[PDB]
Amino acid sequence: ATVNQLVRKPRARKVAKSNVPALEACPQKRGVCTRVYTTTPKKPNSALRKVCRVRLTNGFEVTSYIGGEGHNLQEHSVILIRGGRVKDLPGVRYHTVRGALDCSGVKDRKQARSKYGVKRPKA
Amino acid sequence: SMQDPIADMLTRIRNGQAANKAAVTMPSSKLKVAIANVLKEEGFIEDFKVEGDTKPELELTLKYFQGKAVVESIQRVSRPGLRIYKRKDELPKVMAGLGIAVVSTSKGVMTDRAARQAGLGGEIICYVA
Amino acid sequence: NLFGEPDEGIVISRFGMHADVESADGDVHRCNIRRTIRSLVTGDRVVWRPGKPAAEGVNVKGIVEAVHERTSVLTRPDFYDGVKPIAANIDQIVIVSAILPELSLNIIDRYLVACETLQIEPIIVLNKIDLLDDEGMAFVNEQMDIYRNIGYRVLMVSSHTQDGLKPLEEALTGRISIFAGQSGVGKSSLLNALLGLQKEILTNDISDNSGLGQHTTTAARLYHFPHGGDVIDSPGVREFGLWHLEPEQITQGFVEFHDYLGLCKYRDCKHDTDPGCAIREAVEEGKIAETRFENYHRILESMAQVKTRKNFSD
RNA sequence: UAGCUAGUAGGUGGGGUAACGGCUCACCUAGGCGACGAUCCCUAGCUGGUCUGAGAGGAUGACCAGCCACACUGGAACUGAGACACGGUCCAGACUCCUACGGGAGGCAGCAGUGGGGAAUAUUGCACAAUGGGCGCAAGCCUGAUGCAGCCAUGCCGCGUG
RNA sequence: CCCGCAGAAGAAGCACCGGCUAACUCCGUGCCAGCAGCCGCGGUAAUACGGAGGGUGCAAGCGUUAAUCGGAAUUACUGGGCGUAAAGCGCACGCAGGCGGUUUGUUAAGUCAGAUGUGAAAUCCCCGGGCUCAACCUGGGAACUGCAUCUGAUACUGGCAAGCUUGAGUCUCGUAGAGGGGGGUAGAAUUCCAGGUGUAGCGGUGAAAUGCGUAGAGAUCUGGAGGAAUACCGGUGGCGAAGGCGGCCCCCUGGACGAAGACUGACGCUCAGGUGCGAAAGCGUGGGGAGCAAACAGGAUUAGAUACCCUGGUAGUCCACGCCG
RNA sequence: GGCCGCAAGGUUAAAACUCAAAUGAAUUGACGGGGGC
RNA sequence: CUUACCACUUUGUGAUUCAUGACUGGGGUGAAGUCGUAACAAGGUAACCGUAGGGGAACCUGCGGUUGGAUCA
Ligand SMILES: Nc1nc2c(ncn2[C@@H]2O[C@H](COP(=O)(O)OP(=O)(O)NP(=O)(O)O)[C@@H](O)[C@H]2O)c(=O)[nH]1
Ligand SMILES: [Mg+2]
Ligand SMILES: [Mg+2]
Ligand SMILES: [Mg+2]
Ligand SMILES: [Mg+2]
Ligand SMILES: [Mg+2]
Ligand SMILES: [Mg+2]
Ligand SMILES: [Mg+2]
Ligand SMILES: [Mg+2]
Ligand SMILES: [Mg+2]
Ligand SMILES: [Mg+2]
Ligand SMILES: [Mg+2]
Ligand SMILES: [Mg+2]
Ligand SMILES: [Mg+2]
Ligand SMILES: [Mg+2]
Ligand SMILES: [Mg+2]
Ligand SMILES: [Mg+2]
Ligand SMILES: [Mg+2]
Ligand SMILES: [Mg+2]
Ligand SMILES: [Mg+2]
Ligand SMILES: [Mg+2]
Ligand SMILES: [Mg+2]
Ligand SMILES: [Mg+2]
Ligand SMILES: [Mg+2]
Ligand SMILES: [Mg+2]
Ligand SMILES: [Mg+2]
Ligand SMILES: [Mg+2]
Ligand SMILES: [Mg+2]
Ligand SMILES: [Mg+2]
Ligand SMILES: [Mg+2]
Ligand SMILES: [Mg+2]
Ligand SMILES: [Mg+2]
Ligand SMILES: [Mg+2]
Ligand SMILES: [Mg+2]
Ligand SMILES: [Mg+2]
Ligand SMILES: [Mg+2]
Ligand SMILES: [Mg+2]
Ligand SMILES: [Mg+2]
Ligand SMILES: [Mg+2]
Ligand SMILES: [Mg+2]
Ligand SMILES: [Mg+2]
Ligand SMILES: [Mg+2]
Ligand SMILES: [Mg+2]
Ligand SMILES: [Mg+2]
Ligand SMILES: [Mg+2]
Ligand SMILES: [Mg+2]
Ligand SMILES: [Mg+2]
Ligand SMILES: [Zn+2]
Repeated sequence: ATVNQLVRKPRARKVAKSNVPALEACPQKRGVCTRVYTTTPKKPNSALRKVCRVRLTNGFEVTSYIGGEGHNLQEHSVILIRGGRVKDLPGVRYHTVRGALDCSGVKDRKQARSKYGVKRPKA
Repeated sequence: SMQDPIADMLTRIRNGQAANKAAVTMPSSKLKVAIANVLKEEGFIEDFKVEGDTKPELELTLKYFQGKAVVESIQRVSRPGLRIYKRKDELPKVMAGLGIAVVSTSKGVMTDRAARQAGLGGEIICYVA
Repeated sequence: NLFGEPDEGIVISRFGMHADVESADGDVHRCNIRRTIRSLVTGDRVVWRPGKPAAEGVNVKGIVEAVHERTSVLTRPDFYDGVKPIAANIDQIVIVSAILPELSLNIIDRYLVACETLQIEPIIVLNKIDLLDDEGMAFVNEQMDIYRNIGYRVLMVSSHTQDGLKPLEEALTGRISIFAGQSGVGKSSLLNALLGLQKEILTNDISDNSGLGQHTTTAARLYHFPHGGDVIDSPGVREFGLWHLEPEQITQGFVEFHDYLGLCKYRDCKHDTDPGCAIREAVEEGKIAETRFENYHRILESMAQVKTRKNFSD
């Protein structure tokens, strides 16, 4: 309060906690799926979310979401994860880059193809 | 305890204006006399007088042009907890120069206008509007 | 797809978010439930499908899509919750009582009334006869005979010494039997003794302290009988009150009362002190068990106490 | 992370340095530092600046420029105006390589380039034509500095696809 | 860089369209599949999921992720708060520290003014110049808000010296007070013991039961023993820093207030660390133990009563000394 | 972890992880084994 | 050839740190299960604070304290 108090001890700002610690400020990371399982969402939402638990290159193990309808992911799959947050999935703060070196694009996706690694249909 | 008489004088003036008094009375001081002289010169206060010799008291006559207080804002800027000294160029302007800032320069106590017109910087005693 | 073709299955046990389902092949799996399903208890018959069995070298959670219509069901009214079922497709209930935790001619009567309203065949077993002395055994049998005198199958078994189970085993064969009763009566221990399940897997068993026992088993799990049929371990219960049942359904529940319906001069005979109440004099001469009459009256007056709630139970 | 410090803090004298100095030594004094944070621990090259912000501030130090430190790891000196020396010397260690098993050789954190790590970052290019630099009277030689080219939508700016 | 030839000829995608936020309809689906930055959507007409048409934005880019600042006054120096939303230590004393009544003199430390030196270039900004424009390069200027030195200024703060009495404190005379510590003592009342009278119940609850009573209870009278607390006064009352303090008296002792006068002469306020005090419960050792009463025993109620109620009842409650804080 | 305590524990005092709330006052109604007429 | 300084190293050890870890303690989130319903109205024995004891669980009881408690001429 008093300037004398600020002199005796200055104002310490609030450092921000990163909501994607496993990324280490890297835009993406590479990991291997150690387990693929179906989870349930928060009370407003009902579904069988397809998620995978992934052992990362930097030693971290985290659960990642798999967008789009269907996946070819299994055990021992080298996927690439990206930052993000799933509201209804508690403890899931990472997505999987559909189309990144093990996970293929979504089949017959026609709109927002770039968000799922679906090349432009030949037409 | 009383550790700043100047802020005391300022708040006496303020509360007297709020309570719509006609005259206030502080225990006088050379510095208090000089600040009162500035506000009488600037038409902020109608008049001031000092009485007594061993325990002199300063008395101020407050102004009310429309019954509303003539000095509608007054505040101590350089307090004992934190002193404020400004160089001549960066002297402040109260209400964009409509009001008056009292500053003690090496040549005595004068309005920011007189100070910067004399090219002198000093401790900013307070802002009177 | 990430899932196999749908198939019929039984509900071995229910655990909130997800249950245990046995396929016709006899392999049990943890399986989730769709939010459209509202009721799903042990013994239910469901259409489900398992997930593709490749994850961490173990099985992935299956999904249950729908449940078949129950044949029978055992329910119990719950304040703040209405009537809720414990286990469905049941064929027989076995009221398990034990002298040490509590002796309650009142809970047995409430269970009898319930199962009579549910048309399920009951059977009374009294556990831990090992604790009672031989005099005490002769002191418990001459009122356990109250029910066997109206045909009820009454057995006395000691789970710790495995004494006299053998007729219980016989009565249990080839049927679906829910083990019900107060907590601590020995329902889990009795199942361990009868099933003879592998030592590695046994039901939780904690001893009672002071007036009443703990609630160890908090689940309802089906178990395949060795000879034939199935049993179901159920969680212990404190109050089997019957406010959902209509007052007449309680007179019907007491089987020793049909011998006197229409023999009361007042047709709307409450049978307590109304003149000409046939069952009044019937119990005066000892035709009826006094304790049964008093229990009937007190459970009726209990329904008045628990009718305060405005919630519906239909 | 509350005490730390005995060459420690001073003085005299000797030695030593290009130069002052516990820089070093003998003796003497018993000091010195610390809550205005010593010591200890973790982290970190610094600045001009860069981003953001109305401003105060906040974050930061990629490119370019100035300073510093380092050259496989540890140590030491020589030569020299300048070094305790990236492409010098000696020793010790680890590793790699040659071996006649007797012993020897090496250091891309220079430019390309390879493997590896990573989400990720380029050619084993051309010329000393220019500007600098070394040597030389000069001619000239050397220069992966530098000037250019190659690759990449990485960014900014411009234009077209009528 | 200029000229010539041919031919529209070789060259458009990405995201979004529920609100925030510019852009909407059909079909499929039906709490499923799925979406989602936040609120959120989906169960039979879904502008929110997938496809299509239409539209919106940007464009050789467009989106997603990561990261920084901003918005965020959300660390509040500019520019925040603490009765109830987060936040006044339980209270007090007090060292360091922060701050400090009034007059005169001196000093010039802070402060202000001037001058000089310096603050590399680039970068940022302004006026121009050159690449066909721009990016880019470039001339000059401005700026570099800083630092240092010297010369002055003396109002304010600081230092020094001399004062002053208004802040603070001392003295004289009195007042009120459950302020504190120690020791006596009193009167009711509870319980117990002994005895006297005397009968059959007592006791307890909503109702009961347990329990006590024919050895004589309960009731009543007399005597005794012990412990604890002080009806009425009594209060919206007083005292104490807080916790707290209640019969009466004595001994020791703290503070507050009032009138008048004298005395000292800033001796003051606050206070990180530190020290002390500190309800009840609790702990150690040793006493004491009437009443009350966790635990425990019992009787009722109840599914149960492990509770509420009833009959008992231990630690404790009290004293001494420590501890706890 | 330090300090303190005989002990019970006290004091100083985080972080990982998780949510988009948590909260204060007041308004209208509804309800109460809350009152009044 | 010796002496001094001294890098490496060897013991006897101490401190500290990292990785792993037998075996565990509590926590968090989901929640459509189970047993009772603890609190919110006087929540049906007012809640809550400190402390002590007890109990499957929310909780019960003692002691002191608060109103952030209703009703009560
Ligand atoms: N003396 C004795 N104890 C027995 C006998 N049978 C079982 N017990 C003990 O009584 C207890 C009963 O616990 P459990 O079987 O879990 O009780 P439950 O009646 O199944 N119900 P809940 O699970 O709710 O407690 C256990 O300690 C068990 O070992 C017996 O015959 N004699
Ligand atoms: Mg329930
Ligand atoms: Mg059981
Ligand atoms: Mg109700
Ligand atoms: Mg010397
Ligand atoms: Mg010399
Ligand atoms: Mg470093
Ligand atoms: Mg701002
Ligand atoms: Mg820095
Ligand atoms: Mg670099
Ligand atoms: Mg290397
Ligand atoms: Mg030399
Ligand atoms: Mg060097
Ligand atoms: Mg060299
Ligand atoms: Mg090299
Ligand atoms: Mg290289
Ligand atoms: Mg040349
Ligand atoms: Mg060469
Ligand atoms: Mg390009
Ligand atoms: Mg719009
Ligand atoms: Mg809808
Ligand atoms: Mg539709
Ligand atoms: Mg759509
Ligand atoms: Mg479209
Ligand atoms: Mg800010
Ligand atoms: Mg605030
Ligand atoms: Mg609160
Ligand atoms: Mg608060
Ligand atoms: Mg306070
Ligand atoms: Mg002063
Ligand atoms: Mg001072
Ligand atoms: Mg100056
Ligand atoms: Mg410059
Ligand atoms: Mg131009
Ligand atoms: Mg002065
Ligand atoms: Mg005097
Ligand atoms: Mg303190
Ligand atoms: Mg006490
Ligand atoms: Mg004691
Ligand atoms: Mg004792
Ligand atoms: Mg009691
Ligand atoms: Mg009982
Ligand atoms: Mg005493
Ligand atoms: Mg309740
Ligand atoms: Mg209550
Ligand atoms: Mg108890
Ligand atoms: Mg109090
Ligand atoms: Zn009848």
